Amino acid sequence: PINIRRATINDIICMQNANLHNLPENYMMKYYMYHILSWPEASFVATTTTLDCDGRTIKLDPTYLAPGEKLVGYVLVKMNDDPNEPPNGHITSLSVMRTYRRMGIAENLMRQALFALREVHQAEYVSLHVRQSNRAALHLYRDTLAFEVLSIEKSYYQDGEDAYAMKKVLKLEELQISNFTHRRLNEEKLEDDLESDLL
Amino acid sequence: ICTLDNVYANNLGMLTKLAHVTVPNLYQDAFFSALFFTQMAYYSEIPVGGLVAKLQIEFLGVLPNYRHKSIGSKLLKFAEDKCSECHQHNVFVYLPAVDDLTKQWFIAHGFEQVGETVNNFIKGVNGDEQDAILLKKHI
Amino acid sequence: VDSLALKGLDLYSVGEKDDAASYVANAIRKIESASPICCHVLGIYMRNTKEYKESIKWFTAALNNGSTNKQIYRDLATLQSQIGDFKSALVSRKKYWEAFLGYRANWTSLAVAQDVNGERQQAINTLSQFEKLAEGKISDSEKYEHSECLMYKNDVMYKAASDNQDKLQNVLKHLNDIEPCVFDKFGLLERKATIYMKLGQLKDASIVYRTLIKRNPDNFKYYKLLEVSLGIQGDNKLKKALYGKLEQFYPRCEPPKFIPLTFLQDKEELSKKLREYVLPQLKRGVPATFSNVKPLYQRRKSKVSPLLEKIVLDYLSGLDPTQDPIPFIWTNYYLSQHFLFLKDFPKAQEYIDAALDHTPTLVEFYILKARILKHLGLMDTAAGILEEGRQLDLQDRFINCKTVKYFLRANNIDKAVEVASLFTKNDDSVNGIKDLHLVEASWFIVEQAEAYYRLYLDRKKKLDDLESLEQIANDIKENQWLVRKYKGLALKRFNAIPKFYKQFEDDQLDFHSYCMRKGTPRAYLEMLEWGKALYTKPMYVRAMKEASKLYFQMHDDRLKRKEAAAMNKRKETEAKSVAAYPSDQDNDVFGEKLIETSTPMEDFATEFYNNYSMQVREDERDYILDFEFNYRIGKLALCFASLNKFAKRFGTTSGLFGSMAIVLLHATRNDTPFDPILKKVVTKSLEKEYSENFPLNEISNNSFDWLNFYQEKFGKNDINGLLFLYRYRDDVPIGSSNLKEMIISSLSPLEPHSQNEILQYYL
Ligand SMILES: CC(=O)SCCNC(=O)CCNC(=O)[C@H](O)C(C)(C)COP(=O)(O)OP(=O)(O)OC[C@H]1O[C@@H](n2cnc3c(N)ncnc32)[C@H](O)[C@@H]1OP(=O)(O)O
Ligand SMILES: O=P(O)(O)O[C@H]1[C@H](OP(=O)(O)O)[C@@H](OP(=O)(O)O)[C@H](OP(=O)(O)O)[C@@H](OP(=O)(O)O)[C@@H]1OP(=O)(O)O
Ligand SMILES: [Cl-]
Ligand SMILES: [Cl-]
Ligand SMILES: [Cl-]
Ligand SMILES: [Cl-]
Ligand SMILES: [Cl-]
Ligand SMILES: [Cl-]
Ligand SMILES: [Cl-]
Ligand SMILES: [Cl-]
Ligand SMILES: [Cl-]
Ligand SMILES: [Cl-]
Ligand SMILES: [Cl-]
Ligand SMILES: [Cl-]
Ligand SMILES: [Cl-]
Ligand SMILES: [Cl-]
Ligand SMILES: [Cl-]
Ligand SMILES: [Cl-]
Ligand SMILES: [Cl-]
Repeated sequence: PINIRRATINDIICMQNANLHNLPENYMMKYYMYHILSWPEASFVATTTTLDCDGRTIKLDPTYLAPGEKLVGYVLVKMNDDPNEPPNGHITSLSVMRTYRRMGIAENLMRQALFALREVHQAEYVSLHVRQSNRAALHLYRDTLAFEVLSIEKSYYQDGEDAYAMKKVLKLEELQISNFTHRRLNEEKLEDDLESDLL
Repeated sequence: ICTLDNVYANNLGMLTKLAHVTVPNLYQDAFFSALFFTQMAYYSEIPVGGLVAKLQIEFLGVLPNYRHKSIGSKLLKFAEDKCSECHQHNVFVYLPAVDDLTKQWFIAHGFEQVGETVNNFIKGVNGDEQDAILLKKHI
Repeated sequence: VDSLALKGLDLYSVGEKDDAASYVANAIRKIESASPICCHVLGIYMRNTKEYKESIKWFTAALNNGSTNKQIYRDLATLQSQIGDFKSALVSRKKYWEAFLGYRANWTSLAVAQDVNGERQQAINTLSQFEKLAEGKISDSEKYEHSECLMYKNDVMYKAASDNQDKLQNVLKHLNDIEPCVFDKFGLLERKATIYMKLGQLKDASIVYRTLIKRNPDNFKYYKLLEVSLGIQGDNKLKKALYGKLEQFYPRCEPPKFIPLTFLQDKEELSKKLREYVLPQLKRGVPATFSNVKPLYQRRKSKVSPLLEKIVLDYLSGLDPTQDPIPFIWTNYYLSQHFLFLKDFPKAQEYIDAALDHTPTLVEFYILKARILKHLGLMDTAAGILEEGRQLDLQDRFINCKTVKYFLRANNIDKAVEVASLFTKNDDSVNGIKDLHLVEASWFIVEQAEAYYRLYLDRKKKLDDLESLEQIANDIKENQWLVRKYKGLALKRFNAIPKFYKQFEDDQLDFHSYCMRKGTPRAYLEMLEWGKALYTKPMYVRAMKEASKLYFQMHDDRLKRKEAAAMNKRKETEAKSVAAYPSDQDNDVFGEKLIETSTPMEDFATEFYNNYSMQVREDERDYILDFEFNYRIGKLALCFASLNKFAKRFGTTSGLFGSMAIVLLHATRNDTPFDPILKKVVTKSLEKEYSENFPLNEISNNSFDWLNFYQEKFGKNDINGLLFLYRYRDDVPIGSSNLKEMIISSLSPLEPHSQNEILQYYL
């Protein structure tokens, strides 16, 4: 299966590799350190798992965070550093593997990031940029993540492509993860209440 | 379901694959290595049909396991509108003489015959002669 | 003398590193006792050239010669923490802390210094003292830093409470007092549930583990941790009801649908959930369906391999490749991987072929077909299948890298380099080799270095087998160079990896001050642990282990002695395509000086091994590499040590153990070139714990056949153990011709890919 947890410094080496195999903007290891040591509760990663039912050691693969653990995706989040406004977050980079589409990994990683951005850092909103050509990205941020498109930012990337400056106001009540655990409504919305026994 | 976008000479190999898959001997490899009217049919991220035109239907193919779901003809309508919007009323296509099944049902759209076999219109991949048939429509 | 010093600094800052160091090296000969503003300048220079140990002395001398700048204490604290001298860094923190009491960062710095010095109590007192001084004066900007320093104070107290329930109660009180000011709710909740478990209040811990799951139901950790809090850790009949009741709160999350597959033992019911987890996926055609269920194929294959085979096969049996094409092609894609994992290659090709000829438009089908071909031994075919897949979309950066990998694995370094150059930032260059080194692309340089080592061994045999009987001579001069050229690049690319990971160790320099001002001491302590493991990461040890083959050989060949230049245009122009670093920084473009070294063992030690050995732990220490290294440097008393430590763990039944002992036991002879003192010690040690394992007395008997002993003691099947002996056939002759043939006859159970490489390279 795929596990989703917070990111640590022991994840950034494999994160760089994931970015070098997927995204066009590449960063030095010093830049990942500046992210995970400035905002150590914001970034999230998606990995594989090998739960015990023998054992094994780690494979000498650039994708192995631990024995039986393979990085498939990540989200690199940060607050705004540049110098005069309310607190606001920023998705620096997001990558999910091609073969791990159609599982909600991108959506699950972003929701944790948006919730952590509001709870930990009290961010009013979070901004990002999307390549206009990437239609699958526009459907993710805008249509499912309730982001809103603002400007067009013609020729924003170094290659010459026009970005999609998007922003989303953050309210802890709406960002609650327990809000998007069901799909087909109507039906009974059964959820945990943290009081009754499970046995 | 069954959407259509452009080629964009980044995924030209997509098109070249669908032309080299369905009826490929004739389909030269220097053909698509020039282009950069192109249009491809998508079936939920799955490229399924292709279309290359000249101004004429130079190629129209669809994957055999996704045919008859109205999909090839959708590419046909894209070619008609293209003609209608280039101030001309002549859409034509050259077909092999042995290709009868991609005729009777394929000529369901007004596409009348110009008159018998042409002989050796084009050489395929091997290099032998290939009898051809010309049918055409009007906008 | 202060003029010769600052010039180098000003000189260094522009870019002329050459005379920058040349100037400074006279300014220190001059004095032998300088001005403080001169010691400050050179301390700033040694820091920039990463000479930390010397920078500290020029910064310590700056103050010793009378300085007023109290920032030298912070500059000394950052530098001293970098070299691990935290005993001396605490002194610097105390001094800078006293100098600027108004800044909270200097309190956190002093505390962190005390925390790592074992002064856990002084750290808590330090943070508490500031807490009490700043009561009711924490502004909104300072609320994050305040939240971190409280969670950090709870971290120290919790590690100092150990398992004392009397104290574990007080750390629990502090955590609930600071909670309103703590914004790391995940970490606070994670901490609280650990105390409740250490406090035995498992009912209270179960409530936190349930709250954590609600905050992230996609986290497998909290689910199984909750089981231990409930005690149902070994009750599949109560675990089935647990996750069934969690399957309703979180019906999209996989932990409730997957964890049952790790303990259910009733075929009928286990097969029900197996059907509920992989069939909806094949319905949606999710390509990772098998990759999500593959862990079961490894931990409990025997009870999950055949029941999934029936479920998926029957599912596909009622599928229409017209009608239901998406689930049809993605169920063949699953079944192809299902049989490939079972090494049923005929069926593995059987189910990928259909999906391909049915839908030859999804690049996933190409990777899997190319993956089966590489298992069959057709590297050049598999690489071709992948270049077809990348032709479908030249923008896919993922298929390019997978394609670049397959071309490097087939030794097609020329196709590989230029497929990769489509996504690199070349600019005023030719290809993307210099760009791949800039972005620290270890995935490429390791795969390319291993390819160069394969190409070196291939052209080496082409040199020997053609030298064995005009142009058939200047053609030898071309291959005589290709072998030296591939060996150098193979070693020059391997040496590019320690350059990356020492940069990762220098990259933590700025964070000794920054993490304090940002108020992230807990994440900073995780960085110190990360820096102490950099030389143990998989990519670093992969380069080290692979590069040892070259260094160890260069020593082993060192044992028995190992119209003129009008072709340099071939070399000078080809040096433009293999360059890795700027010309202003590297002159050994072909690694020519790396392969012609006269101290191969000390080069491997100071470039790979020393930094690894000093950081690796016994748990994950490579003992075979330890043996092979100390054997070539004389330390026999470390060879039996590795063999003993390797023995502690792997049973005396391993064929690798037996080979290591036989090679070492043979070095305890009087005709061997080792120190007779170590020989006597290793002999004693061999008797003390392995007298009941090998006929030690028969090492002097020159007529004892050790191969026959191995055969009867470890079999003729332990491929790795036979290959270890064959490596040391020159030092331990035991019938190389008979050993080679027996290795070849043991290759029958291996797959064709592993057989080919053992025959083509290992022999
Ligand atoms: C030299 C050259 O360039 S020749 C062009 C390539 N040469 C060939 O022979 C093409 C290979 N043949 C094919 O690809 C297919 O058989 C095609 C193109 C005829 C079918 O295309 P499709 O996408 O399946 O058409 P569509 O989506 O509308 O569904 C099929 C319907 O279209 C009709 N149809 C048949 N031929 C054609 C045609 N050329 N064009 C449009 N519609 C057609 C059918 O009657 C069918 O009706 P049905 O749904 O009741 O069964
Ligand atoms: O993790 P998996 O899903 O099981 O597949 C990986 C595979 O990665 P992919 O998912 O992209 O296919 C690797 O790359 P490919 O060879 O498949 O292209 C390959 O790593 P290698 O380079 O060593 O092959 C490796 O091993 P293998 O293909 O022999 O099964 C294999 O499995 P592991 O995770 O067990 O290493
Ligand atoms: Cl930075
Ligand atoms: Cl077992
Ligand atoms: Cl565009
Ligand atoms: Cl995206
Ligand atoms: Cl989405
Ligand atoms: Cl209970
Ligand atoms: Cl009860
Ligand atoms: Cl014909
Ligand atoms: Cl219990
Ligand atoms: Cl194919
Ligand atoms: Cl050699
Ligand atoms: Cl910085
Ligand atoms: Cl080795
Ligand atoms: Cl050797
Ligand atoms: Cl040494
Ligand atoms: Cl240890
Ligand atoms: Cl030796």
